[PDB]
Amino acid sequence: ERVLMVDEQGSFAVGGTVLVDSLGHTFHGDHAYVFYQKPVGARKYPLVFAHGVGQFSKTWETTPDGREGFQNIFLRRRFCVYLVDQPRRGNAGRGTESVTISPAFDEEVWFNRFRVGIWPDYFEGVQFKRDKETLDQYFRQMTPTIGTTDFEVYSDAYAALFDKIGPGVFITHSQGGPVGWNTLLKTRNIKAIASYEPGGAVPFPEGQLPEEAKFITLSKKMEGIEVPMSVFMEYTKVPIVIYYGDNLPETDERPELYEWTRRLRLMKIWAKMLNDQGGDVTVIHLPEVGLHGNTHFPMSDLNNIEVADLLSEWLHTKALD
Amino acid sequence: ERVLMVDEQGSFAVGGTVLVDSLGHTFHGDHAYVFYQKPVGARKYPLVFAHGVGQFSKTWETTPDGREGFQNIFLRRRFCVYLVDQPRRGNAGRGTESVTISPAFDEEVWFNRFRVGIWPDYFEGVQFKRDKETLDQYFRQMTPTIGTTDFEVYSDAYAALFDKIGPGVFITHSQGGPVGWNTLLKTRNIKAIASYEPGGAVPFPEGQLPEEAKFITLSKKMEGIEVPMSVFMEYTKVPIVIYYGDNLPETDERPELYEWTRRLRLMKIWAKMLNDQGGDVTVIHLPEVGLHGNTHFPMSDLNNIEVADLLSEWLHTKALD
Ligand SMILES: [Cl-]
Ligand SMILES: [Cl-]
Ligand SMILES: [Cl-]
Ligand SMILES: [Cl-]
Ligand SMILES: [Cl-]
Ligand SMILES: [Cl-]
Repeated sequence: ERVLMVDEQGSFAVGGTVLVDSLGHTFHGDHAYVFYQKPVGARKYPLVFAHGVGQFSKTWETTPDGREGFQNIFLRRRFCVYLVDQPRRGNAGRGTESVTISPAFDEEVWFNRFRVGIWPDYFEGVQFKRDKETLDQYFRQMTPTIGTTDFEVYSDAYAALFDKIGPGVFITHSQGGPVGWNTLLKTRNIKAIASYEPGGAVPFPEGQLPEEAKFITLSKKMEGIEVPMSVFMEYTKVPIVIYYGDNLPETDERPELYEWTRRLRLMKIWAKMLNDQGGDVTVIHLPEVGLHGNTHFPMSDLNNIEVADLLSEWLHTKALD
Repeated sequence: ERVLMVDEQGSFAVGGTVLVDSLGHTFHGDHAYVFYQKPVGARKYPLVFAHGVGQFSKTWETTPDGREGFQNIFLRRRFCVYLVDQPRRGNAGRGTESVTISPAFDEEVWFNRFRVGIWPDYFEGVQFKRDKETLDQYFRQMTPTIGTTDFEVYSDAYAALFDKIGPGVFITHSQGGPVGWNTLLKTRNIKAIASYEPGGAVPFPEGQLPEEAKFITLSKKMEGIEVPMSVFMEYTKVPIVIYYGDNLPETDERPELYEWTRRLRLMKIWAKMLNDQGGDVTVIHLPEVGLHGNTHFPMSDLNNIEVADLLSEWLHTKALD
């Protein structure tokens, strides 16, 4: 019986490039696609949401079991909400590269990687509905990259978006993490960043890469990267919060899950190093603040309203609401 | 200053299949993606919108020049609106086939095909904004098919959607036309079909294919198809309206545009044949009812509100509002 009072809504492509062939003909690609809604009585700073690998805006929309996601929850709380499909993903599938896409039979691997459970079993107490239809939805919210992964291309489009809409808050997920870290260096208009379970390319000062950053992922990439000191200092300039969920394993028997344990450890080190240089980085491991059973997608888990309340609280204390 | 009062909104995947490999592992693909909004005080029958080739739900969203589209207009008029990305398109990019995608330098050809003008010139009086940013948006609302064109796969997902949401009205565009014609044969829940500039696979009774249907398109497909008489009779059972815009050329010097002239002619023949068998098919050529300058996308043209009023009127006379 509640009602979302939408003052404005719409969609647009943002950013991208233009290829030009030998005849002067154009190809417009590599933009992001954005759908936005502005509530009546909107707060000063919009929220911009960025998904991770294999996913799209649906990350933040209806949950796989049919409940409201952050798109609806934050609109109801009077934030302008911008949902994005990054370059080469979903509705932004018009990339600039030639590419071959083939189905991969790794759905059961993703179940584990997302810490829903160890397939075929769900984790005890997991904040995820256990029926077949929910899982059907969960696998069908994946969509392929129509090209190669390129954080420069991705972050360029998000910078173009922040430049367009003005100062806002960037809410990211997983590989959205390093998209976020890159985008910060490209726009004045990011006021703050909240990231859910970031992974990849954590920036440390050259010569100060912590031992805990030197592990190489399953994706064959080193987790931490070295950046010049003046670039590292840019991450001290806005408030940052990072959230990790539950069922982080204690041993490395299954790297698909243990990588998340390593990431929690690493982000705490990263936060400490930035805070020692005057930053404002908070890392929250959800069970330690009373929320148990979260997966890699806390924004769509069964307790996602409680997850949203934590975010609203932080936004409030940073005067971003 | 107007406000859309949204009682419910959300998104889901619908339809699709499941591949199963030799090890019993799954691949869920070929679903459509749907975003829906239900207004306060919604009318009895939802509107379901289906795009054509190379496009996605954006067909019906914000126009390329930044004005409201049918998504907003019909929600404001108190219809539940379901916007769809059909299987293998956009957010529904998780298809079941291996495919190679490469950029094609045919943007200037599409400009002509859509009857905005003869590139580089706009048609005199065309209902399309003539600035660069508008055209940028127009090209970036294209997205590739992640697989092959298959009307069975497409129409199966739309049938699954109509089965899910109950009796509704199907609003289609271009190749959405034959998707519509196919979907009708697969669900009880289509109350009516409105189609903007349909093209392809127009069904006629076996042995009664009109001469005007026998032309082979640039896509190397015959425009009319032969179906059994009992199947042809299915198109008599719901009201159907078909709209064509302006700048239909009189001669065949440019097949990219003349195909639309042939289609207008053909749909009038099709309507006559169905109406003679008890159907209710109306074909409207927009200039002949006082709307001039429409392109192949009348729903997003400068006079799209007037285009919407025509549709609201028809819906009203068929008791579908
Ligand atoms: Cl991942
Ligand atoms: Cl359950
Ligand atoms: Cl594993
Ligand atoms: Cl076409
Ligand atoms: Cl103009
Ligand atoms: Cl031409």
